Amino acid sequence: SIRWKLVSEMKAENIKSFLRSFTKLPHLAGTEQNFLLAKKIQTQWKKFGLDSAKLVHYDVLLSYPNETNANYISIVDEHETEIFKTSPPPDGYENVTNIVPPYNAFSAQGMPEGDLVYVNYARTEDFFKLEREMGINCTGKIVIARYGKIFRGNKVKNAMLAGAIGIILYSDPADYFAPEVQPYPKGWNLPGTAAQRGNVLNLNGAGDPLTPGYPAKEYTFRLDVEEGVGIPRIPVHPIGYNDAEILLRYLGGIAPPDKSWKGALNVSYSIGPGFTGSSFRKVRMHVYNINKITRIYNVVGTIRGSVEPDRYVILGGHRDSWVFGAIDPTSGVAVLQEIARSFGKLMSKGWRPRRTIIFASWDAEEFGLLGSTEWAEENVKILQERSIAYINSDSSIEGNYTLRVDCTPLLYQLVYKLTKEIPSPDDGFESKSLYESWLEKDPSPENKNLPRINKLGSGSDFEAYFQRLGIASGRARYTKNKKTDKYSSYPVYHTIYETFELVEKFYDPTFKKQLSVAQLRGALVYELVDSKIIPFNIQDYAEALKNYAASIYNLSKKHDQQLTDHGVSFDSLFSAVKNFSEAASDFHKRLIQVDLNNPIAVRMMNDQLMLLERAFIDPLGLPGKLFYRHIIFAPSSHNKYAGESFPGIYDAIFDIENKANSRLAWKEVKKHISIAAFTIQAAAGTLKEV
Amino acid sequence: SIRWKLVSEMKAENIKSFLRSFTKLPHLAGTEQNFLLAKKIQTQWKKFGLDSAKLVHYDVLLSYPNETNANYISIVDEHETEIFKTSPPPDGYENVTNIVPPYNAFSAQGMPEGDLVYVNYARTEDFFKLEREMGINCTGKIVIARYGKIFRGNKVKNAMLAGAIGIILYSDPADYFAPEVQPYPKGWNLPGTAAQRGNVLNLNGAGDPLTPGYPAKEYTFRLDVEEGVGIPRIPVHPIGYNDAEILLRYLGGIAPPDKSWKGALNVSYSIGPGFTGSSFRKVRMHVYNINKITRIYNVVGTIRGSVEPDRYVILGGHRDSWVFGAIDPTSGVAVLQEIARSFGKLMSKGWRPRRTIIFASWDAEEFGLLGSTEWAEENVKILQERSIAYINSDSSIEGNYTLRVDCTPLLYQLVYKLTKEIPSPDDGFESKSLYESWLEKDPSPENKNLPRINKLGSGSDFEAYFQRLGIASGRARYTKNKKTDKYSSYPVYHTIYETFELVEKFYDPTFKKQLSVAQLRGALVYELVDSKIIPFNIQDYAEALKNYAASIYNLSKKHDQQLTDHGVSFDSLFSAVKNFSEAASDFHKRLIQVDLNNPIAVRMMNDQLMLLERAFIDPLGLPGKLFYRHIIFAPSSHNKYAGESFPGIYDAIFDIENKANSRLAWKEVKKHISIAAFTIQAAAGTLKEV
Ligand SMILES: *[C@@H]1O[C@H](CO)[C@@H](O[C@@H]2O[C@H](CO)[C@@H](O)[C@H](O)[C@H]2NC(C)=O)[C@H](O)[C@H]1NC(C)=O
Ligand SMILES: *[C@@H]1O[C@H](CO)[C@@H](O[C@@H]2O[C@H](CO)[C@@H](O)[C@H](O)[C@H]2NC(C)=O)[C@H](O)[C@H]1NC(C)=O
Ligand SMILES: N[C@@H](CCP(=O)(O)C[C@@H](CCC(=O)O)C(=O)O)C(=O)O
Ligand SMILES: N[C@@H](CCP(=O)(O)C[C@@H](CCC(=O)O)C(=O)O)C(=O)O
Ligand SMILES: *[C@@H]1O[C@H](CO)[C@@H](O)[C@H](O)[C@H]1NC(C)=O
Ligand SMILES: *[C@@H]1O[C@H](CO)[C@@H](O)[C@H](O)[C@H]1NC(C)=O
Ligand SMILES: *[C@@H]1O[C@H](CO)[C@@H](O)[C@H](O)[C@H]1NC(C)=O
Ligand SMILES: *[C@@H]1O[C@H](CO)[C@@H](O)[C@H](O)[C@H]1NC(C)=O
Ligand SMILES: *[C@@H]1O[C@H](CO)[C@@H](O)[C@H](O)[C@H]1NC(C)=O
Ligand SMILES: *[C@@H]1O[C@H](CO)[C@@H](O)[C@H](O)[C@H]1NC(C)=O
Ligand SMILES: [Ca+2]
Ligand SMILES: [Ca+2]
Ligand SMILES: [Cl-]
Ligand SMILES: [Cl-]
Ligand SMILES: [Zn+2]
Ligand SMILES: [Zn+2]
Ligand SMILES: [Zn+2]
Ligand SMILES: [Zn+2]
Repeated sequence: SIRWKLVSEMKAENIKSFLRSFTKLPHLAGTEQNFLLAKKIQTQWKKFGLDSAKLVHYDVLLSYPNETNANYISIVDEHETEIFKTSPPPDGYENVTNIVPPYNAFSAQGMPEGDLVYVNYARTEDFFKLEREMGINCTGKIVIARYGKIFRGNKVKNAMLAGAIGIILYSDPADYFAPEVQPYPKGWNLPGTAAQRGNVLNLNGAGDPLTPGYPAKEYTFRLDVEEGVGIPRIPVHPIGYNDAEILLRYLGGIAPPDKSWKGALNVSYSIGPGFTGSSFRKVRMHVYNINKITRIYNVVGTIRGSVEPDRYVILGGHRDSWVFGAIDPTSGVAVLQEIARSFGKLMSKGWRPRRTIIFASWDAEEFGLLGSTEWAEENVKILQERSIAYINSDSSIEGNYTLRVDCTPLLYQLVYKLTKEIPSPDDGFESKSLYESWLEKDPSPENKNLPRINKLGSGSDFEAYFQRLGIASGRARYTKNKKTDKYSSYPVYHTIYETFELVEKFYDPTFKKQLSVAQLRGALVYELVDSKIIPFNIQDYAEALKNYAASIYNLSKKHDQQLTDHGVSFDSLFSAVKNFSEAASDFHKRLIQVDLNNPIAVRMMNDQLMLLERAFIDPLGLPGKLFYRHIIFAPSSHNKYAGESFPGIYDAIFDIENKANSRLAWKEVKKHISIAAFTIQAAAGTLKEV
Repeated sequence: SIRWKLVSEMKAENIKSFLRSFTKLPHLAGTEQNFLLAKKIQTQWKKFGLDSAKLVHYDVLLSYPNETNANYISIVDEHETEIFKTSPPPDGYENVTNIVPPYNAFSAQGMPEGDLVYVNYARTEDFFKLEREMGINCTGKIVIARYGKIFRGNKVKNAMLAGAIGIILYSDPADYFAPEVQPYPKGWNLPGTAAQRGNVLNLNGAGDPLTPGYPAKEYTFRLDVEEGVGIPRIPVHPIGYNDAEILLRYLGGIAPPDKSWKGALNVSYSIGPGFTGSSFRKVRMHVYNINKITRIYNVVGTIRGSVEPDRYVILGGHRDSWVFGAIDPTSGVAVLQEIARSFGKLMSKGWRPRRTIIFASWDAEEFGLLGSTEWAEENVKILQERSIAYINSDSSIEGNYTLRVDCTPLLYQLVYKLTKEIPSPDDGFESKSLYESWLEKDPSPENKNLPRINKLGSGSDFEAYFQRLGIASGRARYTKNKKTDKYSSYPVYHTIYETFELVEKFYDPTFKKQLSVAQLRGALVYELVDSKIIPFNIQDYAEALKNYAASIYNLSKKHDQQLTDHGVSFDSLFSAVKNFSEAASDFHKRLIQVDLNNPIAVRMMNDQLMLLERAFIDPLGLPGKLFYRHIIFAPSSHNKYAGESFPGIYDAIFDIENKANSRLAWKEVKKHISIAAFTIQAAAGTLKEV
């Protein structure tokens, strides 16, 4: 088959060669090297035989350290004397000059000074525990939080809400140092001198902070920088664990409340505020990063469909990194090139797809999904009426245990089908499929005989396509074993030590695991773009809605008396879900009857398949979040990396027992139950024959 | 042709018989008689042979007088003694019991007392003149305004902003008494005892006040009534001119400022506050209408398409009236029945349309477009992806001089084409077409060789379809001669005197003018639903955008120094308009080349024609107005009946010289210029081939 030709043409050695070629120098967004990498990708797509390959630019707010006013944290004594201050490229890269020092992009500027408080992971539950159980008031304090568990911008939002005047982020070995592995370069663990870069915005889907809603073109209106969406109002800076140990060692005050607050350093993990047993009197931060409008460049290419050129499947991945980014994103950049090359080989033998493929290399993803979101804002009118699906191509290889897939229920069946026809790259599975190894290693909690597929929140460039525009989206990559590996992300994430050599020595020396991910991403694009009937299954969406309705109802049971007292009922939601299940079953019964030789009959049913995900989009958005529009899924308000189901109801019920005004609070729950019931009923209505 | 069979089957005598049958009794929304009229329309559509005809209900907030606490206005002396108080069915209707007394639906309740001020038509410019030129402060006053010029809800919003505590509305003979015509029943003029009913909400497109965004179903969340959208916060009541003359006669204070403030009554038109020359000391209002959730019923029917059943042309008109409503809306109800009957006659000979026709009889239009807007909110997901156009069928006969058409530029060419093939009903034009008489009587200001077509604002049930959803819309009716007839609406508008006998004796005894309107509305539906290529012209939209851009730029010239000082430029708007004109020309050049025997080629271009109007819809809405989403048109903020072009820019520049903060004000102008330029460029992008 053509799909087998596409998959079998892809080669591990080619992914390895692309990865080495793209990882020799840092390629930070807005810098000359990441522009040169765009032009290189463009040249390659033209050689492969794509119909077009263009650079598409935007001018967006970025953030960088000031070379002549360096950031630091210090400890001062009562006489204002600095007692301590926080502070080469990896082997082989000694001549690389322009590695950006560690910083958190979009931190406020300032020099706050105060007592230090340790706040664990700075999650919502950690600040609840501090205030409600531990007697700690963070107002006016500098807080120190360990990285991990949730997106760092959520930590900063939480510290702002708790009244902190600054937040120090650090990498604790409990979370970034795998047991019995040596630090880089001898092993793949994080050294104590390395800090994790990353932005600390709270954009909620907005894209460029200065141009929410509209693409950042040269004529475009810009908000004043002080009103930029999502920009934090306190300083934020990241440090490695050698420096963190010095800051934590003499913290006094209360003992850590339980073992879940204690990391792995040889310190007490006492909470503060203040020091004991030391010259250590106050902590200071000094953070002076600069925000500036900077040009970014997406590469956008196409293969135009031969039958339905006005229908799109998008394969997009980011190219910008914090330093070399050999895993994030460049492993995905290398995969995207190998998929485009393979589609080019098909074209060289006369094939053309039924629908149009759009290939995209996004810029400034690490600064808030900026390039992919600005392009979605520019092209929203054609994208929302014509797109079948978005397949991401970020990091392919964050661990070497098994596959991880996150996607809409519409795509579950296609994912399972395609993984059965891709050889497993895993040791011990040499005559078995990827589906077989994935099922053995990560069975789904809700059905032991299927592999786990996760919900979509945010974290990568599919966000605007799925959460704002309602385009079916999916992602797949290799990952760690969650039952034995307790570290967050991977140890060297967003450090200088994400090098080609790390990937080849420690993650995937044969490049077979990366190859399996390229084969799956490419095969998904192929089936979505070439199949006469779009390969979605809406009965799988109906089953998912039944599970999500049971989950949100279960989370309401502990408030049963309040539900009765305030007249709150989930009956309309369960009725809408029942009606959707009936409509989805009836739709599939009619779909198998379609006359495949009648092009308008086929197109009308394909439009229903394409527009189903769109029915879940509410133009009014979610509360406070104009740009999260999907009623079934949104990024969690507590952790943008995680997807939450029925987000409007979930947020309305969360911590409701502590709301000041219970009558108002329960009316908000009733509002969002009503919106969810309407939206699912409306979606069911789009499937009806008459 | 089939179109000629549709048009020629329609008969004046049938429109007359329908109108007589629907106008014997009042048919106020939410009352038993208007439900009985729905079931009658349903029975008729089934007899005609429609595929379906269903009642679709919603429970929405309506407003009615309290039978046991009647409304009134009084004049009291300084001893609190009532000196004056404001206060049968038409001939032939003496036994009709349930005529609703005059009131303004959704008025606040209250009994304010104070000095009286005359505020002319209570337009924005009248309140500017009062405050800025005449030295009058309306704070704490009862104001009296004449009806006319603008929607009455705008008068009430303006009086609230000026600080009034109540507003009396009245019909001045200057505006509702045509010269040398006798009052009803001897002629068609307004008697001095009659008052005009009508709602006084400021909904801005929201629909039911309690359920903005979502259809008002039985499970639906409802706002608390005190938070209902658009509900005024002062009492409002309407009176006839015999009563108004008594209230105006002894007003003292300043003389009317110029003749444009003087109506036709034998009173001075002095402004107040206060009385002179009289026992007349203070005015009181007493208004106690009740707001209550009430069931309403739309009738929705279909003829399913034979080729593209998933594409819709909607023909909708309201059925509810204030009293008998023989003009508004029942002349349009009679027309809609005659069009449905004629389509049924086509079906009886074996015809079926290419696309689907949706017929709708809307309820509660007179209470804020409620039935049509709730149905749009219920069906938004299918409507926005599948609708070709909306054709209204409200009043057909508001005067007897010539045609009036209001529609999107997409429909100009079709309107002109069809009017050339409909016989003119006008005396003296017996061998000429309707186009010929319309052109002679109402030439367009921008092209003397075409009839005038107006922009769409609000005022009838097309509003949500066009302004919220971006579905091409049009309306047509017979109207008065504006160059000789200076009265607003028609004299008996919204009174008990809108009777069948009024229409037959004074407006259109032969029913030929009503017939010509039925023929045009039906022919528009037919061509939109049956033509292989949707009959829109996008180069006419390009020309319209050039005119609107020149108009908004011209309105900015008096601020030229401020444009320079604040760095405001219209360059991006003119560049987007140029790019749209090029894209529209290129689209039409490709459209004539389409292979008409290739169904997917045809469908792809029809999708571009259908989705063009949608490209102008911004889900973020206009400032303060979530439900007006069209960037090119919106109802005027000063008069919802009028359409305004580039509404976001217009409102940003309006009265800008009086804004407190000029830097902020000009930044808002720049924002809305940027949004308009983006939106037109995005719309141009939807026409591109690649
Ligand atoms: C699911 O579909 C059913 C059947 O159409 C809807 O049930 C109606 O519910 C209303 C109250 O909302 C009752 O007045 C009707 O009598 C019901 N008809 C039946 C049971 O045949 C139900 O409303 C739909 N669910 C939603 C959320 O729209
Ligand atoms: C209309 O189309 C033109 C041509 O594509 C656009 O012109 C570009 O304008 C930008 C500044 O916005 C310049 O950087 C380019 O050099 C222009 N290219 C030309 C003139 O070939 C113009 O931006 C479009 N208008 C809008 C509103 O998008
Ligand atoms: N592991 C995460 C993050 C991958 P990422 O590319 O590194 C994204 C980047 C920006 C996110 C944002 O601004 O919203 C960040 O998390 O710092 C995932 O896969 O989902
Ligand atoms: N002459 C006007 C009004 C016709 P209408 O049907 O009477 C509408 C009705 C309700 C309007 C509203 O609530 O927005 C009103 O104006 O009071 C027109 O044609 O456009
Ligand atoms: C960088 O810091 C130096 C020293 O404070 C300052 O003079 C300079 O203005 C800064 N650069 C920017 C772009 O703010
Ligand atoms: C938090 O501490 C600050 C100290 O300035 C104080 O204003 C506030 O009342 C305290 N709140 C709680 C819950 O202790
Ligand atoms: C890669 O897999 C090998 C073999 O199972 C294992 O020893 C190594 O730890 C894995 N690497 C990482 C980075 O997990
Ligand atoms: C009508 O007015 C009477 C007299 O004030 C009052 O008792 C009654 O409650 C009113 N009806 C409603 C529905 O408010
Ligand atoms: C309007 O009159 C009221 C009288 O109470 C007063 O509060 C306000 O200052 C006056 N404003 C103007 C512009 O005269
Ligand atoms: C109807 O037309 C006749 C003949 O021109 C005219 O005398 C009469 O005033 C018109 N009626 C109205 C209501 O305008
Ligand atoms: Ca933007
Ligand atoms: Ca509603
Ligand atoms: Cl990915
Ligand atoms: Cl109309
Ligand atoms: Zn990253
Ligand atoms: Zn990434
Ligand atoms: Zn009316
Ligand atoms: Zn009407």
